[PDB]
Amino acid sequence: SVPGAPNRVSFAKLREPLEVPGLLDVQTDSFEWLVGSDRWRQAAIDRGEENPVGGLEEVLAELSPIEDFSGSMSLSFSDPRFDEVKASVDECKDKDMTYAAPLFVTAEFINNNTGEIKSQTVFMGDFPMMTEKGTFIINGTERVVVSQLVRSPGVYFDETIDKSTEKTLHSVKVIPGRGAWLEFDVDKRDTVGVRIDRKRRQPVTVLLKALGWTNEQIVERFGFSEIMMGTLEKDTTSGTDEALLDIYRKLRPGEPPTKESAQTLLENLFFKEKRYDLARVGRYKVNKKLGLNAGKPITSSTLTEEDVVATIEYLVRLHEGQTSMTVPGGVEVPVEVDDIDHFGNRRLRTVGELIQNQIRVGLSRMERVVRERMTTQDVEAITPQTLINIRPVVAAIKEFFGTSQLSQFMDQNNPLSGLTHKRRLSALGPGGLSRERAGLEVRDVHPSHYGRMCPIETPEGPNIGLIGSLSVYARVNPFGFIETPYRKVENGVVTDQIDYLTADEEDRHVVAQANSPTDENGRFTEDRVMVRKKGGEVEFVSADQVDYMDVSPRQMVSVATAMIPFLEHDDANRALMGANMQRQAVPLVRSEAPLVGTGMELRAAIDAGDVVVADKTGVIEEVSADYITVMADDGTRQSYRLRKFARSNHGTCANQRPIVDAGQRVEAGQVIADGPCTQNGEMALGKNLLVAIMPWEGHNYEDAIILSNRLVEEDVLTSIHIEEHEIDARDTKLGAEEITRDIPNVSDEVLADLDERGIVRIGAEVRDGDILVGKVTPKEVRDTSLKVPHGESGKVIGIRVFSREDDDELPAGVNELVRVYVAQKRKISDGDKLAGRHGNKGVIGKILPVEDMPFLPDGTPVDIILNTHGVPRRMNIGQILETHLGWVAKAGWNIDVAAGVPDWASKLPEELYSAPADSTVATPVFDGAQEGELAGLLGSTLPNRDGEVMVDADGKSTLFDGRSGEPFPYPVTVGYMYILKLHHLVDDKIHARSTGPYSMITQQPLGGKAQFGGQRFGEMECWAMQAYGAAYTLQELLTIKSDDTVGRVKVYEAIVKGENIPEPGIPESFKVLLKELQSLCLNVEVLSS
Amino acid sequence: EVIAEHPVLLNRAPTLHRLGIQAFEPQLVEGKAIQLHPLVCEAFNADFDGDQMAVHLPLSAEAQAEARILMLSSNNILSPASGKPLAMPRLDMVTGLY
Amino acid sequence: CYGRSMATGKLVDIGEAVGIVAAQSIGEPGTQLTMRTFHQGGVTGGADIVGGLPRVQELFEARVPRNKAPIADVAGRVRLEESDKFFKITIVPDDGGEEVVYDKLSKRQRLRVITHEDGTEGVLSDGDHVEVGDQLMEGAADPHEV
Amino acid sequence: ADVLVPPQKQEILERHEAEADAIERKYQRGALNHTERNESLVKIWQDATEEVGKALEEFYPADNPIITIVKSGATGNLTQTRTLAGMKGLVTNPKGEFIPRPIKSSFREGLTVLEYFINTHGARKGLADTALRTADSGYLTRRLVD
Amino acid sequence: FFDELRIGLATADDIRNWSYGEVKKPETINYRTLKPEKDGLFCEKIFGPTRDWECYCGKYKRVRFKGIICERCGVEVTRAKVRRERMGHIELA
Amino acid sequence: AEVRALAKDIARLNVADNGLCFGRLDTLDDARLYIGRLGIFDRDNDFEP
Amino acid sequence: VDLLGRNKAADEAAERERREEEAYAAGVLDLMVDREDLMDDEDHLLAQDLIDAEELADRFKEQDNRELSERAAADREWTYGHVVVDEAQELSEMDWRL
Amino acid sequence: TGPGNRPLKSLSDLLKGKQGRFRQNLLGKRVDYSGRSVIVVGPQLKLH
Ligand SMILES: [Mg+2]
Ligand SMILES: [Zn+2]
Repeated sequence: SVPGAPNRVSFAKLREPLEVPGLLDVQTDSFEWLVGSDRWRQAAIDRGEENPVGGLEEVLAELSPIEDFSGSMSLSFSDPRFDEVKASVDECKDKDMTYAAPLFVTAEFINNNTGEIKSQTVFMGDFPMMTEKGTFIINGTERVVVSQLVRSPGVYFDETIDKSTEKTLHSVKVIPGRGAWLEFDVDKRDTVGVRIDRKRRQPVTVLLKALGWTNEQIVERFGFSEIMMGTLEKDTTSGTDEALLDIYRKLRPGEPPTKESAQTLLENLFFKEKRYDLARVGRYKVNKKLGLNAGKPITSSTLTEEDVVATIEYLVRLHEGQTSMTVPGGVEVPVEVDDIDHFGNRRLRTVGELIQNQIRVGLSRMERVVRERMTTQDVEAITPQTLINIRPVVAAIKEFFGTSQLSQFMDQNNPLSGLTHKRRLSALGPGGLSRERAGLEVRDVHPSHYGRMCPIETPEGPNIGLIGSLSVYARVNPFGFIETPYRKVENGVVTDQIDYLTADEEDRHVVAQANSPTDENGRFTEDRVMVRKKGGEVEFVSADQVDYMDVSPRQMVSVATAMIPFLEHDDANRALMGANMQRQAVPLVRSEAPLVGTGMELRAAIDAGDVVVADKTGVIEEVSADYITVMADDGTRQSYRLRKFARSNHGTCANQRPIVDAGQRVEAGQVIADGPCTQNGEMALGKNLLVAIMPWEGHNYEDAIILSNRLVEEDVLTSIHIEEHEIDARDTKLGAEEITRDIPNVSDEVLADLDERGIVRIGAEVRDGDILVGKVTPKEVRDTSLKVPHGESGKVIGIRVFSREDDDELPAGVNELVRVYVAQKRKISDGDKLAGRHGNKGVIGKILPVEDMPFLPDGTPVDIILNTHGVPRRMNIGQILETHLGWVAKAGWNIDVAAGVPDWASKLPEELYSAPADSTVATPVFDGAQEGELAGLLGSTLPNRDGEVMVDADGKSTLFDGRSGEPFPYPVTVGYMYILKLHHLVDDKIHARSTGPYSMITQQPLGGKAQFGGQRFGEMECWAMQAYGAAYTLQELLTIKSDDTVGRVKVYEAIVKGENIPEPGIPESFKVLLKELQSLCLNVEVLSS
Repeated sequence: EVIAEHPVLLNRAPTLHRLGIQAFEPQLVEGKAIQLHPLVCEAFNADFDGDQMAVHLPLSAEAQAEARILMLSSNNILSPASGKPLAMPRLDMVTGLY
Repeated sequence: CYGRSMATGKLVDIGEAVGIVAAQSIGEPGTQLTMRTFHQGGVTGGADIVGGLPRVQELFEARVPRNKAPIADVAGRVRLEESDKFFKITIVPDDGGEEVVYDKLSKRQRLRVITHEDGTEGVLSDGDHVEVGDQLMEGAADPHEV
Repeated sequence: ADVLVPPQKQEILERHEAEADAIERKYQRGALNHTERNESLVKIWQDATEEVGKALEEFYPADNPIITIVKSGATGNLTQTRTLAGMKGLVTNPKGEFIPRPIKSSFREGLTVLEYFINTHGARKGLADTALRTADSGYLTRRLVD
Repeated sequence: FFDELRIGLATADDIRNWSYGEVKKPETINYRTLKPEKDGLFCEKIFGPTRDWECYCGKYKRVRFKGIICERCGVEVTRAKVRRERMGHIELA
Repeated sequence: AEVRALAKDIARLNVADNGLCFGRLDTLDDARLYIGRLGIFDRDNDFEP
Repeated sequence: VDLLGRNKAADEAAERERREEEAYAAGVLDLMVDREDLMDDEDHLLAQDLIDAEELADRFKEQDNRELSERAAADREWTYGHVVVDEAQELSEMDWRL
Repeated sequence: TGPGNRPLKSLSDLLKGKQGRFRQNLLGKRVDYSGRSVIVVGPQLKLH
């Protein structure tokens, strides 16, 4: 679909009926719903939704009206309006501003005592806006609000084994959007009890009577089960008033009751909308279950007596072991337990909904203050502006984007990292779950995840299973349930109609696999088909027993997983490792698209938003390293600013380079500038290297990697890293901090680079301890200059200075602020971690000279050597498949079709019959190059410059030993593999300490590389030292090196003075204990024996 | 001059047995990765796929003697649990000899 | 008494902390043993044989076995009776003069098996000869009885 | 070229498939319970996996590098070789039960979509299982050290 | 080095011997310039210099007086923060 | 998984060892159906019960 | 039994035993390596992320598993799923109440 | 109790409480003269 994409021949044999949707639509559509954008309104009104209502409109309608006790005063809100954004994205990121737009709402005040109306526009604050990239710019930084998985409101039934009697017991809980919980259960003694708002358990009949039920009505509705009759006959309460009084006592202990509040307490607690509601999603769920309020649309959001009675009846029927239940007048429904892990129950709070909830809290605070201050002002002159307090709402919005877990720094390590961050599904966070809740259980892969959450992607750290990634084809319901598309199938012929099914909908049908052999019109050729059944059970069924089919084999995978070639040949563990490692590859100075890859790099790169795409068709007018000018055919002129050597949140380079020249004609949507990790508009996370699979002198033992010096000489794996150093000058109790070129008691040479302001000049080389900006402070002055930390160096590439004298919005107390950016080129070196896309990872153990590497018969040295022993035992043989195909891509192929096409090539599309050298190919994850096709292509490779083929049909070549010169006795597998430079460089993992700062809380050495701390000497290390019998070393570690200050300094002086280290003894912490013992009149004495 | 014949203790957490800490003679090397002998990896349960290791410096004469005598890697070839050899050929070495 | 040191291959030296060495040697391979299920709910997994780490925990804590097997207090000849779900075993001591009875042995636990070299004597049965401390029922003997 | 597939892998499977069919047949007549039917299928497919492994071991030449590494004691097992070039075999539900449908495909051939999805379950389960086992190991080790 | 450690029950004479002086004044520190009281819980002459090298009267403030007793205070100003390790006694009627 | 499955099978067989067969049923078609604590099938005869 | 009721005493000793076991389990968890000090090639799940001190302490308790025929017969307050009464005419009214 | 609802400290609590020496911390110390770095295969090195 991309007008100007590079050609990449594909091995796919299936035809896609549906193209991948906007990958980051989950963010943009949600936010457009929040602000009620015109696009969202048009999209929603076309779906069938009548009179769409936005998030802001929803919360404002919920808020209004605001009225007093007498109902004389009223205040209403309407028409939320957004003005133009205050500053551009670039300016927002330059001046540490927030990308926000003013918000205006019309507030109308009504005074029934006179009937006069007063409408007025009220400024509600600067609402932060979402960029087209799906990010929020707060205080100059880029942030992503991750979607949150939460158990949707509804009614949930479960059965658990009693830990006392081992008995199975049934329970149900009603989970509302807001308000008191309501739980029912059957205990180990077959007594039905109810817990209202998590209080003490009491018989359910008490609540039934509290709702106005009489004994006759209870015995009529119930009585099908003897346990309910037993509970009723064994209840010491009779009458609605009696039950209401008992509930009052068990909810509000001690305080006097009254008939006035007896009914009111329950009515407010569960039935009045201003205190309890099911949020229009709990209402829908509770209607679908229990068969209540069927047919007619959702009209009210609150609970009803019918819901409570139906829940009780359902619980009792489930306990009795029944499977079908029918409420009087309702639709018959199944009786079953509810799986809380099923995406039919778990829903997704999108960014818009989280922001809406925070706005709701702020509006509640505003409602409280308005309710307070209407009484304290003259009703004959009050206006909407005097009543309104906008400090709480703006405070709530400002706090959500600050100290909140869901709003997180954007993962700007590379474009794919940010793209996967936006499509992240986080189960934790406010309201998600806590440390005390499910561990092993909630982290499992559930059958309902298919096509909705990727089963492979998950962060390596403590959040395995708790954080997932949205599938490529999935989308969110208005209720927040994740749908996925399927093709209709009728009479055994696959139909072209596509339906977005939710997990609950999907469980009711039979779905066939994407790779179903079908005729031209879609009729299944096989009499039997592989399908997924209701309970996630895979089965083989008749071709006429299928209702739906997967749109594509990529249905179940996400972007990074979809970017792994030959994924089906790799075990799930290594696939997960490769998917996660793709997310942390550092951009290189030169980008290079994979020689062998998937058909996903281009779309992922374009959707990530780090490539500049022409807004509309036009002719390139002027191209520079900084900006691109396009003269559109419509007459308008566009100018795109390019980011050059900009620092990412993680410290990587975000340089953008144009890929067009003046006078070129560009179609709308065409890529005109590449991002950090793209070549011509597609992912270029790594480099294609010539690899030989063999053990080599033990330098690649235990997953170590051997690199050719070419990768250092030609800057193949070189990267640019930018670090930021910040320093502020403030007020004090003794004066203020001053910045100047003058620093006391320092040499003239250490401040040579400093300019008139005392700031290091741009382009200056700075290393460990060099002064960046000189700052002098009151204790006759004291030096407090900023300096380069230990082991850091680079070139000064930028300075940003903010001052209070220039009306810069620095925080209170700060008078000035300076940021200095230092850039460094890092070559590839021993200890840096390299990895492929198949989970094969290792640190560089040796970088051999060019003439030491094994070299091909034509003299070409291999770039990397990988050990043979790593592959077979890890079931990541896909890395081998790639290695072969990567060769066939580097050297073109030509299938001989003289006497007809060969049998192995009968499936290859004709476009794959031949290709030139340095060609790029695409092999989708579950539909691509087959083993036989690849085997034939290996034998169909073109000759080299000299007219001979080096890699034979087996994929192996004879390699000469660069050191001894003799040919290796056996042929070795040689190919081209795409490898990544991961962000785990040894340059920022080496840490050492002889002496340094100490924690004043315990006097022990600090902990951390940035704190110049020491290594942990754990208790198990103490055990290991004890087993050696090394008493002296253990004592030295425990006493001198950690705790003893006097011994510490004594040993330091002894070492620097060249005398044998003294004997530790009589520890201070032992002297304190001895003196405490003496304080208790205990004559503690040390005996010489 | 000062690093010669001065043992250093290499350790890798978690330390599940005494052979998780071993004394070695240092050699100054270019680069910033610690070069570990292939045979002792089994004792450390270490693989060169990103693993890190900590280094401690004995200072006193008694500590240095303990490291040089009790804890030196060449003196701990046999595992204490069963007496079987531990610093013995592995992986590439086994296939090469085979 | 401790004897040859495994690490050095020579006689253990005075002062060596053999206790920590033994503790580490026994604990380090614990991860290879089978363990109780990590699932939060469900039935007790100890009903089926789980004789891995839980068995070691039971042994080192001297706790009574779940499938306790009574041991013979006296050597003699065994006479056995059976019922619907209980056995009634008795030992008549050859040198003794009093019958020693085991009256409440559930049938859900099997009898001991001999597996003689060539006689293939199989399961314990009436008329067999039992020594002191022999297991009468197939299971785990209680350390306190021993 | 050197990841060889035994030619007797297509026959064995179909033979066992017939047996599987028979089991389902007896289940349709009510001669089998669901859990017992799954147990029978699991046993049959375990036998099939063992047969495929034996065939793979027989077929491979002695000098093949893949089998050479395993037979020399360097790395891996014949189980991994079977999973690579034979058949993956049975996989477990998230609740630990075996799925009666085996993964008849091998990573050499490439797994289908549903086979891969069902395989992911135990793959993710192991990540938490390995972390959990260390807790029990450390508990026992600390008791022994004390 | 030592091989054994024993705790006995101290007689009044032993408690007296451990002490450097009586803590007679039930006050911790004054308010004006927060100077500890004489014979108080923080007395200079019993426990030593308040923090380091300063007697109560202040006429001895020089680091050289390692082995000098201030005549009026009687304070034996000494290094090693003796007041953290020197202890007193209280005679009770 | 395999260890627990095998242990469950062994425990089930041990439990069934006592009183394996409850009885027999003669079908009007003159067939025979043996009822007991375990399902035993002839794997060599199409798993006939 | 129902007329007199239970004295509702406090089981201080068992509670203290549970507290001590939980403290020991928490100490065991604290004995493991923390995330900050990990030397592994990549971050991974730790035992402390999945199990709490109370769960680990309970994991090592005896957790008796008596049979139902034993569990119910020893519990005066057990509610049975079904009751069969042979020669039922002989039961007194109080037996029927029970 | 006096100021605030907190009991007055006593000497015996210095011995009983987790403060002091008798009750262990069960946590590792951080030690000087220590370092940490990535490891690579030194095939040329001798065993010591
Ligand atoms: Mg590792
Ligand atoms: Zn004085």
